[PDB]
Amino acid sequence: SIMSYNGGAVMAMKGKNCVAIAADRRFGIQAQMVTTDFQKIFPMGDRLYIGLAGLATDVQTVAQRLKFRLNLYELKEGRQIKPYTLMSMVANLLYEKRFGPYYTEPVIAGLDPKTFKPFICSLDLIGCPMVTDDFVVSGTCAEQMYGMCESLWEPNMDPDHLFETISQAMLNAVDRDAVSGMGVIVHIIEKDKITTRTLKARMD
Amino acid sequence: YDRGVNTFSPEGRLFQVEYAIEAIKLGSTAIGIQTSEGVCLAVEKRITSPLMEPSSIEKIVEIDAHIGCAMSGLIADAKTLIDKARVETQNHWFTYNETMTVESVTQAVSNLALQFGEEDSRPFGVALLFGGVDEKGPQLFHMDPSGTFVQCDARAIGSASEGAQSSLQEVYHKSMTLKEAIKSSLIILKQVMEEKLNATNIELATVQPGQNFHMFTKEELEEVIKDI
Amino acid sequence: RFSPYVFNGGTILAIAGEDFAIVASDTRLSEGFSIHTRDSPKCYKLTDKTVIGCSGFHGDCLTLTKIIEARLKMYKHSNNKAMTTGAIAAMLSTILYSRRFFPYYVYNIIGGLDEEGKGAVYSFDPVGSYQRDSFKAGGSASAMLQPLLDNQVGFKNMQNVEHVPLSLDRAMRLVKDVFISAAERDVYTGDALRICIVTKEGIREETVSLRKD
Amino acid sequence: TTTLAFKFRHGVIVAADSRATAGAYIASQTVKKVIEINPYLLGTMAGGAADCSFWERLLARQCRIYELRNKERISVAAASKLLANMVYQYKGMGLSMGTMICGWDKRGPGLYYVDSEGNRISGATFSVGSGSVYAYGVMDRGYSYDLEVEQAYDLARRAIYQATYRDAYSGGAVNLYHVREDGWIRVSSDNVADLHEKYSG
Amino acid sequence: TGYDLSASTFSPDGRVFQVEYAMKAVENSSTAIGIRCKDGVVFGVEKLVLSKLYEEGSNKRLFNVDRHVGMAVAGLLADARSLADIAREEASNFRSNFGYNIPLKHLADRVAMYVHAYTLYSAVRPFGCSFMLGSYSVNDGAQLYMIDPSGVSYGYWGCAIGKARQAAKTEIEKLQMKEMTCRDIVKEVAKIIYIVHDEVKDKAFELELSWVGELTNGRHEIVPKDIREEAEKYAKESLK
Amino acid sequence: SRRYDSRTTIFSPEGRLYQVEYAMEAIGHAGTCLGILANDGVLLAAERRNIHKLLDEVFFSEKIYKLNEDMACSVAGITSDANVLTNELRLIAQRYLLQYQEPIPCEQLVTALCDIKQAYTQFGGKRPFGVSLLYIGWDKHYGFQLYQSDPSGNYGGWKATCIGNNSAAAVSMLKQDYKEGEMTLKSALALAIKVLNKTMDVSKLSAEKVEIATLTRENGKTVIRVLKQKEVEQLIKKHEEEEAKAEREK
Amino acid sequence: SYDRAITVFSPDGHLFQVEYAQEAVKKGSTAVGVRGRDIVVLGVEKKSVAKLQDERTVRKICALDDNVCMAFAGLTADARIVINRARVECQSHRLTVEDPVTVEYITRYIASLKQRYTQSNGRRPFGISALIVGFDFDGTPRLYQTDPSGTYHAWKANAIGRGAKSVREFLEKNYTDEAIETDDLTIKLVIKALLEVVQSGGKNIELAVMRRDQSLKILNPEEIEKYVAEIEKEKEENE
Amino acid sequence: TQNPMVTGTSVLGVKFEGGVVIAADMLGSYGSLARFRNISRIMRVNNSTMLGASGDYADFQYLKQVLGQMVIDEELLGDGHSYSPRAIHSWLTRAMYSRRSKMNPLWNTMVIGGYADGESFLGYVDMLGVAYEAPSLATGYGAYLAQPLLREVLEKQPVLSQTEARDLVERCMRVLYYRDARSYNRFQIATVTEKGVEIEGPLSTETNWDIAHMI
Amino acid sequence: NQYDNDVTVWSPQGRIHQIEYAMEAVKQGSATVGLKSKTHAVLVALKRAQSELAAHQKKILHVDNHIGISIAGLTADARLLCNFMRQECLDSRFVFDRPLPVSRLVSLIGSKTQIPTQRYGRRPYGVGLLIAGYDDMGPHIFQTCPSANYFDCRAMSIGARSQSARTYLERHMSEFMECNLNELVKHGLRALRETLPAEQDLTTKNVSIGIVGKDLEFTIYDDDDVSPFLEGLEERPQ
Repeated sequence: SIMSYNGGAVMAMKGKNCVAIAADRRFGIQAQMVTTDFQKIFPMGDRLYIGLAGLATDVQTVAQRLKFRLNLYELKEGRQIKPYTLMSMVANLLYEKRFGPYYTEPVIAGLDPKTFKPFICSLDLIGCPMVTDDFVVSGTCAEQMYGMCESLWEPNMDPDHLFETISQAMLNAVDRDAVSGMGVIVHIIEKDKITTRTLKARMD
Repeated sequence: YDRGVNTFSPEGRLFQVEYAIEAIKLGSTAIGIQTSEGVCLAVEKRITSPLMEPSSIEKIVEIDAHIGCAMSGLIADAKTLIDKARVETQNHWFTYNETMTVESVTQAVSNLALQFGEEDSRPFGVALLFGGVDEKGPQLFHMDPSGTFVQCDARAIGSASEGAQSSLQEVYHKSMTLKEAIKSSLIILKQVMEEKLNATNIELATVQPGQNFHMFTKEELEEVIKDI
Repeated sequence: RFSPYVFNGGTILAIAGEDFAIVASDTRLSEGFSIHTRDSPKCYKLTDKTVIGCSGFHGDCLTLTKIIEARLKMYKHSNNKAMTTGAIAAMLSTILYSRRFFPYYVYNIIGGLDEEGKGAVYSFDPVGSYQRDSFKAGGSASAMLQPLLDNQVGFKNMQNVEHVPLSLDRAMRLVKDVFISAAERDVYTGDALRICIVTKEGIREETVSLRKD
Repeated sequence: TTTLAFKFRHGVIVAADSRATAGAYIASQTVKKVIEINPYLLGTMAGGAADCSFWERLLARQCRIYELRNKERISVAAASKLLANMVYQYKGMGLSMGTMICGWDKRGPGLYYVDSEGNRISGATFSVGSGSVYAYGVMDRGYSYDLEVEQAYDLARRAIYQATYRDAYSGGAVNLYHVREDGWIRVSSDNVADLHEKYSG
Repeated sequence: TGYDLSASTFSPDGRVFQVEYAMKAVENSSTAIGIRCKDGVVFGVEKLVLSKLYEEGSNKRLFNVDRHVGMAVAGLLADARSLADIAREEASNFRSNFGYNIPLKHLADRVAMYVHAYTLYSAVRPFGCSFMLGSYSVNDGAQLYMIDPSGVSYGYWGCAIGKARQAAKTEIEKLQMKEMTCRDIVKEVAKIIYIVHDEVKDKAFELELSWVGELTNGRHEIVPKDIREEAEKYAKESLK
Repeated sequence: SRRYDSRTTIFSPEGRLYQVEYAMEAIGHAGTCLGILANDGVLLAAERRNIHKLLDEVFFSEKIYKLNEDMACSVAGITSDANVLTNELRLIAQRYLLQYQEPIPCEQLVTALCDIKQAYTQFGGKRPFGVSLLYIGWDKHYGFQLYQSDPSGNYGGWKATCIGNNSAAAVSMLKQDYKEGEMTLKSALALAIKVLNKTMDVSKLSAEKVEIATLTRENGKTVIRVLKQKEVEQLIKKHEEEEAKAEREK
Repeated sequence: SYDRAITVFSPDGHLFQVEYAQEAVKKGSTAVGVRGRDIVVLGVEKKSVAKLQDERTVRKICALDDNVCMAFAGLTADARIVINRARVECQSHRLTVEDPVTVEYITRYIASLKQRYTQSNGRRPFGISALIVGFDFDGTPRLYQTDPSGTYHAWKANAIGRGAKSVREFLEKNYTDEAIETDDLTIKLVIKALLEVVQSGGKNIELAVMRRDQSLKILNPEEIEKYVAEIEKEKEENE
Repeated sequence: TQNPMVTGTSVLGVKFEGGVVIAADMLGSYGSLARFRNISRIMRVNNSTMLGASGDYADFQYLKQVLGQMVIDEELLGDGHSYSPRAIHSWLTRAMYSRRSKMNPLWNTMVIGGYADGESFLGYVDMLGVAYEAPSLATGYGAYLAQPLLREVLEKQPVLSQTEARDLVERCMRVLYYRDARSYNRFQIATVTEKGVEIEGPLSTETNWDIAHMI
Repeated sequence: NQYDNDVTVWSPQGRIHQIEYAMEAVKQGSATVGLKSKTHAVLVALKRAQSELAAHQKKILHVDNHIGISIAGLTADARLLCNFMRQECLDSRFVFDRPLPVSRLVSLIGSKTQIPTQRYGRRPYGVGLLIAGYDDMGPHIFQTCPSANYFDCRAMSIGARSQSARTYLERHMSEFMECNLNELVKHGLRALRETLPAEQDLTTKNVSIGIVGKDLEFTIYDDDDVSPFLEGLEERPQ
């Protein structure tokens, strides 16, 4: 499809007091890859990331537009942004192109700015939000990551088992997928610190 | 503000147009003469400094391959009028394969000689002499700020135009020749100027039907001056 | 659905002489497999030395004729003199390109005198080119008439045949013969013939009948 | 339809045919294809009559405006650039136009090639039309830079004769124009059958 | 003195002097009256020849706006022509939007709003016109309205516009207006116009009479006044 | 309609300008700001207008506006007249960053705001932005910078700036106490303490009547330090110890 | 827009505000410029530095192209707008026409913009007067000046700003063709003209040249010091 | 209008000595269903000219409205000048052409008949703007069916009387009732002379069916 | 006198003096005379010059195949209304394919000139139209004014010292109605030779005559078909 033009897969997973988001590394044309260091998870302030999947044009365009509106918001008001506010902003930004639609499925994962409460949600290509408690996925491959996360999720997870669970899920669901592969980047964040690890995925 | 742009007089015409007719008078003089052999034209540059390079000051511009010009007073508004007039004559060539005749040129100018409008911009402060060779032979044409366009046989404008018109009416007739009218013009020029006449004061512009190109004399004008 | 064009047909001829321009055209206006009328002359007298013919779609012919008449009056009422022939040709070319992207479905032939007083036939295309040629036949019966004019006017494809200048009454018998011979085989040609002749003394017209089918 | 142009030591040669058909039917035999823009420019007719004629007339208007504003004659590249910019504003709406621009420059010879697809490029040899490939073949046989004058005349005339001999959509009188440093000069207007008698043996 | 200049400003005592000056502009104009009968409305304008330069049949102030409505203007003529064009345009909109004849109340109210919109702002001046509007309908009868330069529009049986505004209605209101058909009212208006100002300040005048009602079957036109010639054979009997 | 027209953009009957000079005399009766010559960092000083006791002071910023990330600006003049200017300034810098994804090199920012002001100096016939305001910032091409906008549209790149009639003597103290070489921010803060000690009529320099913000380069961040009150208090105690050192000449 | 006539004529045939907006030019800083045969030279006076600040942003001489140079007087903001639009215009000329930009084209644009700007409805005229120096066609040196009216006017040397009559009076005794036309002597003679200024402090002199093939060269105030020293040496040789 | 909903059918008009007679029927069929069997398809314009039309009836109502307003305006000018029928023909041709140039055609087929100043007039206006004059007009299927009878008798006799014209129209309308599927046995005859414009009532036809008794 | 500045201001006596100033500006044009017979309408104007050598400023200009106008006052407004006049003529010549009746054209001229007489921001048009035309009912001689209150007459005369012309028209308006073209035109110049002071005589180059006829197309004349018109005269009664 048009979603399978450049591939892509974004997984986010909510833990106990922390939240984990991971994505793939591959960039390329329909059957021809180009690079393994294409960025799809962007920092939007502290202890809050966003992941973008789909057409790479809309990924970088919406990421720069969202960074534009985000900094305008964070400069009119000195505080940093709550995630529900960001979700509504992304919904408004996508819904402004109701009939000129972007080809993207944004995924927001972040913590509470006051407490340590985690947050996950995902949107469609027109601005349909969806808040859950376990995990949200996006990209070309869906049923793979749904089967893995509905297989592997536990409600109360220390960050180590969270990391290993999202690691095994991403590795197996990417290895079953064809057009999306070539490495995995994982962001596991919490109140105290921010960890970014890259996995030894199959380069096939 | 003592009756701006949009008011008549109790007895007469509009104020601003009358003030434009007054505004022409500070400009430098120019004399064009229609002759059946062809149109000749002359002007004074009024050069102030030796740094003031003579050939950069324009008075005769080139409208068409057979249409000359002369301006007065204000320079840049005249240049704007010249530019758009050139565009409209070129539009005539576009839609007609031919030459917009000189009366139609000046009608195309004086359709907006007075289209001055700030609401619904000011009137222009230049009197223009147009010379050209249409199918009816040579033409010499004189317009004004008010758009009151008329045909003149040998018109003098601007500064000291009273004695210029009088002493021109003394010498002019219908059966003039070319070089006689040229020297008869530059006599009047060195009667109305203040300095000695030399190579850098004046410039001539003559157009003939068989010599439509090159509406200019370049440093044979020195030889023309030394013949008096 | 609604189609914006329809083929009305027609046949217009022009011959450039030494000092004359003959323009003739049938006056049959038809549509499909019917006859609307037997009197609709394609010729129009613009000035004392200019006759225009317009074939093809009829409504565009009427609109174009009236617009050309308006612009003729604009040039006359602006510049105290009538247009030339080539100026009218250039203006018509500008018009036909000014509706390039919604074209007139109209063939056009302008005959007339130049400023030297000689004949000049300016052909056209539906989109707006023109050229000064000696003879043209426009419309449905173009191909039925062009090679015979190549044989007689141009003296082409012949051997030891000298070039005589085309006189008047010889051109008249030529026009009558070519319209009878073309009206024998065409379906869009007949029922009358309106022959317009432009001389140095005015415009002549002439009505010659044909076969009634 | 077959035109060509090539520049060499002594200026530019421009030749063309004069046949302009309509589908399978030939309209005329004497269509003057090389449109005389200026006393120093020559434009051609390459695909479509009205588009080439109109846009070259508009370019001639614009060039005359440029000269009357600057008192200095336009270059060749500037004219090709203005033509490409004016043609580009109706892309996709169905303009067919493949003309050539020839003229003399401050640099000397100038030869550009402007399409309705906008492929404004410089070069030394060009040929446009349906039977242009025939002209490419026999021209790139006979091409050099150090040719003489009558040699170049024979090259262009033989080329257009071979092109009209093979192609069906080409014919009529062979015009032949020659661009010099001062101005262009029409050489001759030669018919096909005269060339067949002369060059058949 | 300081506040009569603009049409937007108010006064220290609270009125717009522009509207007053426009109202007394019409005071110097020609005398124009009107009166209705029980099956029609009759107009009449005292119209004057300049000296000897007119043609007796130019520039008639009795206009004719709709098929059953016409004006009886007095004042500045070109302003009345423009306002008449606006009235023709409004009757055009009503006929085009609803398919039947304009009721005279709505027409007069739209025209009054148009006059009021030209009285409000400072870019424009108030109108220098004051006109009459008559009508007839089979389900409505006769309606006679009246519009000042300000825009106050309501209805009358009779009115007068000109110099002798009081001096006509002194003896207009003593007419038994209900019980008469308009064919009597023709010579009635003739005698009213002929009474005022025979020769005193000017030299000569000339009569026009407009005419709408049931007798015209709903049409509005000038009378054939030469037919039945009802002024002069009674005007010469009205001087004694 | 044409008897309600003010002058607005029309020259004087003696060869000068009207709204520009009157805007400058609108500037002169306002709060006093300044910045200092410092290499590794740059600072701002500001005076509290309306020091009445029943305010809130909950805004953290009354003269500073942290505009992009590595730039702030002081201000002097009509307040919301400048707040509109701060909105447009931030919006211009943010659309620049939208266009290039690289921060704005601050001088084309200054020319952008100056041409916004100039567009109401020539046409438009409206009240000109009668506000002068400062600039601090950092780039990749010159480092730490200072700029001064004016209502005319002229900007000077200064190293020690000037606000109105309350600050002409301040600039005289800046020239008679010119510094070069010492980039130590504490020396510059002591200098600014001395300047506002002389120039302001605040007796013995109450810290509630002042405001100081700095801008340092930290590892890759260029943080803007809108500092708290206690360090101001001990800076004033340091400066009054330096007054005791000044009267060690007795 | 504003429908009013900022341009009204006088009762005796003048423009009240254009000749008078020349006065704002007349009360600005001074700047001269000459052309040599291969090297062109100009510079402004009165930097008026308060000896303890920066001045690299107040530079009154900039460039639009690699061939052309600017100067102005009067107030600086109108110069900033005209320079911004002039950069845009020279680059837009580079877009279609593939030449290096002729000086005459950009001066016609500036003068045309200035006159249609003064003509329009309610826009204050630009109180500047520019100097436009360049050498394009076969390296032929040209320098043009402007006016608030918008009259481009080609000279060979120039003097504007405060007291330009005095400067031109020095230029009177400087209008000899020889004057030996060396690069150092012509530049130092221009320096001597700027030395003939109302104050001539010696350190406020700022000059920039172009040798018709290179780019702009900003000088160093020690070469100018030796120029002033040898000017004083030639003045002593007069005695 | 791209798709005509409610169409009329053929209109017949023919000149005679000092007058033009026009007759069209009174049927408003939608598709094949004769839904509106009492409608008027001829407008009697003011005193000289006269209009009859085909195609979409709603567009005819629209042009009735517009033409009525224009005629009312000129009659309220009071100058004594009216529209010639040829002027109405010109305006209507320009109106239809400007409709179809914007790709929004009026689906009609109109006949203008008038007698003014000694001369008769009978004009035609198509949807596409094709417009001409003729001594006898026939629209829709009438140009296929009743046109050769008109062209037969006018060739057989160049001048006519009022009675012969009316009788010929009656016969042609009878024939159109015989073999048009979109036809109806109710028609009205409208006639102009110098005496004014007259609309006759809803006449009918007299038919024959004696060929049905054969096998 | 401070209310007498703009178009918007009504006077405290109700007479808008800007209209009077435009009228007096019309009164400073050249003399012109228009008059009709039953079958032919003739308008004759007078030319003037700035000096001897220059040509004479023309007044009678062409409009349409049966319409021609005279003029007095300003020339910019003259050519402006001329362009509007030709445009409105060829509009109906396009649409209705008929020549225009004269009354609706002059009503459109009045409705055009209404707008510059009511809003703020335009002056009244200094204009001196004498309009001759042919509808179905014969010749028409209309005149305009800057107040747009157009008149119909049988013989008018506007411009400088045109009142003696009006006295002549009074004492010959009975004689006008019967005659053919030639003595009609010489009555017109037997008005124009009284629009001049008595110590000089009307020559060729300063007069212009335009005839429109019921079968005759509108045609302007200058000196050469006017040399026939200038003979057939006697001297003034000295």
